[PDB]
Amino acid sequence: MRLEPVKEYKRDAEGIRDLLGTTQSLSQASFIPCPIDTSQVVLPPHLE
Amino acid sequence: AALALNRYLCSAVLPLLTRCAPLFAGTEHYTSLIDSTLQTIYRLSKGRSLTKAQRDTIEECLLAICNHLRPSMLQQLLRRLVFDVPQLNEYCKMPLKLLTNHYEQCWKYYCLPSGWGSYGLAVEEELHLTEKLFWGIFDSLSHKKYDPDLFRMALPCLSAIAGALPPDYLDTRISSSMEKRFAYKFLKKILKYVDSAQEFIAHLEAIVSSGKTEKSPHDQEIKFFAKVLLPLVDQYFTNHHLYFLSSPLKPLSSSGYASHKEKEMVASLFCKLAALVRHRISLFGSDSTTMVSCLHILAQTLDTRTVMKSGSELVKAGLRAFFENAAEDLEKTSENLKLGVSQNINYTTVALLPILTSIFEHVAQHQFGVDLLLGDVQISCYHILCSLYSLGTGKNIYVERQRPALGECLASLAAAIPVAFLEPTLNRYNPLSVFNTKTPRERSILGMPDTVEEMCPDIPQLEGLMKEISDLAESGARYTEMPHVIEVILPMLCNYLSYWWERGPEHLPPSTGPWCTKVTSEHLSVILGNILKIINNNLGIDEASWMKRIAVYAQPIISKARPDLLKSHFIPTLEKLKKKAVKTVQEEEQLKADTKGDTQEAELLILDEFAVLCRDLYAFYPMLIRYVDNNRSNWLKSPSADSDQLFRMVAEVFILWCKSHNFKREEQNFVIQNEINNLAFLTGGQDQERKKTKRRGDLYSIQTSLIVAALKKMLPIGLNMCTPGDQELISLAKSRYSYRDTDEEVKEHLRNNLHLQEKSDDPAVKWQLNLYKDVLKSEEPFNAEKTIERVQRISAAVFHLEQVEQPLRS
Amino acid sequence: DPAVEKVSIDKIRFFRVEWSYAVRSGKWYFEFEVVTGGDMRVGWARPGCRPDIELGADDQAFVFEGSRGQRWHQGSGYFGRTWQPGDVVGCMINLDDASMIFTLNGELLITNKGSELAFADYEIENGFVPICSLGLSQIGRMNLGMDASTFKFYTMCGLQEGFEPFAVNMNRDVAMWFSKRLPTFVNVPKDHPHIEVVRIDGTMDSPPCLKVTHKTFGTQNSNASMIYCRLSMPVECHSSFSHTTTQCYYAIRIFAGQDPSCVWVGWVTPDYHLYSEKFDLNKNCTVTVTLGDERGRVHESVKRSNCYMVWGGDIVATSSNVDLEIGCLVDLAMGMLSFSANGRELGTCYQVEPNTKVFPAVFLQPTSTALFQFELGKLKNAMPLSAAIFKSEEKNPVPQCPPRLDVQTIQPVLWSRMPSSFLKVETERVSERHGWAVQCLEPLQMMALHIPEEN
Repeated sequence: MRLEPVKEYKRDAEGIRDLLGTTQSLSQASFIPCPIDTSQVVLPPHLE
Repeated sequence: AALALNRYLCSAVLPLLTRCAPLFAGTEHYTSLIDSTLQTIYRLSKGRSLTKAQRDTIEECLLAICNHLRPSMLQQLLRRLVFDVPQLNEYCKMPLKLLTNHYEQCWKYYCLPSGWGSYGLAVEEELHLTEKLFWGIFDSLSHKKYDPDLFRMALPCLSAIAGALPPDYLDTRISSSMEKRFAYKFLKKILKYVDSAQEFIAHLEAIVSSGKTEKSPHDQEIKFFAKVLLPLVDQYFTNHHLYFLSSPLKPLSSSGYASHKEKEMVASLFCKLAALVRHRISLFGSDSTTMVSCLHILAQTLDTRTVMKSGSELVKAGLRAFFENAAEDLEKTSENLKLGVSQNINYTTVALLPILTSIFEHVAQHQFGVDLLLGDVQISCYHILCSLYSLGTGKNIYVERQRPALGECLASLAAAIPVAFLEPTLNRYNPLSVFNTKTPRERSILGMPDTVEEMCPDIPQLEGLMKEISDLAESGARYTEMPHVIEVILPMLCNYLSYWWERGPEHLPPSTGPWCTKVTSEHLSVILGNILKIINNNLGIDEASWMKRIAVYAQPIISKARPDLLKSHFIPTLEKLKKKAVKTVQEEEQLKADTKGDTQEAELLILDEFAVLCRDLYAFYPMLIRYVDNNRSNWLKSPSADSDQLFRMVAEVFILWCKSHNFKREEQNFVIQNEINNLAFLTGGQDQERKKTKRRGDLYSIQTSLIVAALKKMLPIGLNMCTPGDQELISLAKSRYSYRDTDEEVKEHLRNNLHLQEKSDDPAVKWQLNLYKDVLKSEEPFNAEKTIERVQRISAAVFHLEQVEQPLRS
Repeated sequence: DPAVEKVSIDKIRFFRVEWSYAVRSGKWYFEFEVVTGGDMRVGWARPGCRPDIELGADDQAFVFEGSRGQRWHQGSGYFGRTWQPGDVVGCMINLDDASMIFTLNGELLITNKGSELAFADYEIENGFVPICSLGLSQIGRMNLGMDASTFKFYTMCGLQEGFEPFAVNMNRDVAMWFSKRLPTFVNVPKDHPHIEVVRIDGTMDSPPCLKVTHKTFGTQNSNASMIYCRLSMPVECHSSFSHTTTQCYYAIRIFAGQDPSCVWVGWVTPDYHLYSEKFDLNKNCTVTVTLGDERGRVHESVKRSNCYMVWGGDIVATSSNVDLEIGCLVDLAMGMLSFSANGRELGTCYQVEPNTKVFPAVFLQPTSTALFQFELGKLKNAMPLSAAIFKSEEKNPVPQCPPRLDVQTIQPVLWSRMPSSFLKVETERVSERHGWAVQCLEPLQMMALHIPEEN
């Protein structure tokens, strides 16, 4: 856990300023399981 | 009336339309009118009753109008051309030239996925029409009888159309899978024609060996294979080599990357073309040059990692068979030269050593040699290495003519093979060796000896070679005493040390167990010092054409040169060159002082002295430039009395080059005649441009001259720790040099204006008072005359450099 | 090999020196340290550079991109070599000779012909300022040389060649601007690439009109993207919800050939800052504040949004072809928004709070060349738009279209000035029981300049 600004385009540390590009969304924690569809997969009889 | 109308059109209308051709550019809103004009003029070009001049006028008008139209406006005419050109009848020169110009000018529109500027991108229909044009012309020209005029104008059309299509263009129109790509079908057709040509060449060889002189039944197929197919393959893989060299890991090309089957086809094509001319050079005759050029361009497209990792067994067997065949041919050539024939010698000269050199350079550049030269291929490389060393170091009639090529091939092999053949003692620590991988039973089955010291019995070890080179450099020997040491042993040693420095003690600060080599930067520094001593010994001799080679082979070891080489090797060599330069300039001035007498012979002698001086300077200067580029930051952070002397000598030589008129002319003549590539020395992305045209006179430029570049790089050493008062004195002395003053007048003006050193106390430059606090060289008593001399030298160098570079900007 | 699409220009952040520091002569030097090696550009910009165009893609910037080793001005070319994290790019401009030089870690970058000049023979015009563009998750540091001893490679290359720091002999820090992605309605210029607005004076039988048409539709230069149009002035509701006409009216006329199912007509509050390629009326930002009692019984429910519109597809479903007339009516005394279609009253109605500014707005995707027109007429017991907007025309029954009324379109990216000082916020973890701490003690203020009609 940490505390952060919501939006920042610069970061000042020890009198030195870093310019920042746009960052994407982080720590979404959205699993959303997507198993491979095996409903239409038909086993051959010789593999039975 | 028809003839009168033809005279009116070909004398008044169509020359006017030819002159007003650039006004047809940008006619975006007039597509119907321009399309109807193109259709009608193309119809008129197929005139039933026209004179030759009238038809030439119509064809010139159509070419000039179509040269200024964007490709989206030409499509209705190309739909007619895709039906008319594959007939290949008479009056086909104009459509072929139109297609050639169109697809050579507008290749980025069809090939690049980012388009061509603001013109846009090609739609699927345009690419389909382009591919249909290619296959129509190709299938027509394959079955056509041999015509030297039709082929000469149909080959550039095929090369232009093929070079415009993307290699991964899928045409999903029946009468998707990766078999539908254009490169796949093209490679399949080429492979089929190559197999058919193999059978035809075998039959022709049987006919020649029979002794008969009858015409071959397959003369048309041989003519189509040699006069059309091979240049088409060569140009196609010149244009699209990065497509077949790319992988998902490294995106070398913007078009994409080839599939596994396409790379397998490329490797198979290279192997089959190499096996097609294994001894049939005199059979090919004048087509051997085209075959060797095609094999050169195919040797640089080999992605052998993917082929050996995911490929068919036949293609891998073909590659290993190519290496084994090269080893066998080299062994046969060596045995024929030891026993005191012409076919093997000629094949080795013109079609084995250059292709092996290209293969080894390709696997060294892309680092394929670690995963390729393993096992049987490594044994074949051992045989190749032994044969090349025995041929290069021998004393025969053939050796004295082909020693540079043997040295080049040996140095190419030395930078690619993953075993330390000069250090067989530590071979137990090399996991990539065939001795550390294969069992002794397997190596007994293969027939190779069970000891690693028996693989190269005639090749000396690293210590013996280095001691030999040191003893030859310290003895002041000439090139006549050591031809094979300079031209065979030294390039191989440079490439070997450059390769095995990275896999040794100094490159790895962790131990990571024992190393398979003992190469450190000390060996590279000693070898570079020996090279500099060898060049210093042979200064001022008449003929030395080995200097332009030793300046190129010695490059990869300059990055590990230790800083003790400046006071011992670079400064004395540059001092000798500077003394020779001042003597030659003084002789030229005292010759030009006299306006009477027989001055022609003296002028020729001065010109020869200048040529010798320029040859020695271009031998010595690339090494100095690389050394300065590597050590300049360390010289700037801690000034010394050696880098200042280096700048002083370089500035004096540059000033002499500026003043003398013969110096620049002889330097330019040396660079142009010897084809010295200065940009290779100066430089140290993707092939998105196609610069086929080249000029030999464009090889030289004043900006790329090494004499200018040495000062341009050493001038930060001169302009170091200069206070604002020193900068004011330098500006004053440059102003005095602008009035064409001598050195003593400039120094007298600087002596009479010493108060400008107070300019460092001005507040407006107060920001400069702490920039050089890090350096420790700001501790010396103040001397006026030393400052005068230093400011004069800096000002002269800067003024002459600016005077040289001012016309260059233009 | 599934490859994602390229990053939009709205997500690339531009940093820039203020135009008042632009230099027209001299030799100037600055540095750009690349903390995170990647997609970044650095160079010199003219006053007139736009934040929605890639740097160097036009004639307004001269930049170097070290991710691919390219130079950009009116296109791109190959130049120099690629950089690494921790590198420093030294940029020098020489307006006396009109040349630009780039260095990487103190070493001169050269072209394919060996020349050290990346750009040469340009026009000075207004001047140049330092500019850089950073991509996604990129970090860079621009050093302008307020303290020249903080430079890394100035003494190696640049100091003795005559180049001065950009911020040399300056007492205060150079003001900086950045590119902000906040879509705002801006008036349509005469040189707009896609939208043309024609003003039609009101005759005795026809109301004054603002006709919006598309320029490049039906050609090869067509851009069939969503267009968000607004009127320049708002209509404000009364301060208390409880001179005999308190209703305002305006109309839209959709011309034949324009699909009514691709047109949304209505009102927008000043806080509408949404730009998208696909517009849906169900994606509108809406909240509901419910105020009750101590017994948990709902007493009041206020619904808030920023876009009160109707969709023409629902109008077609409820009812080339004919022109469609859509009328919007506001009761200012009650704050009630209602709609009508060809005289037939629709079932859509909205309730707004007191002191709510609403702008007329049309969101549409162009399917023709003559898009629509604003009809600023009047009805019985309904003021025209100019009567409600302007208090001078409040008693005037004649509809008018004053020149302050204009059509505006959404512009996504703008320039915003970086503040000279920021709040000093200190964050720490006190204890596992005490939690996390935020504090801010030192006061900081700014002078706000407020545009009243835009709020």
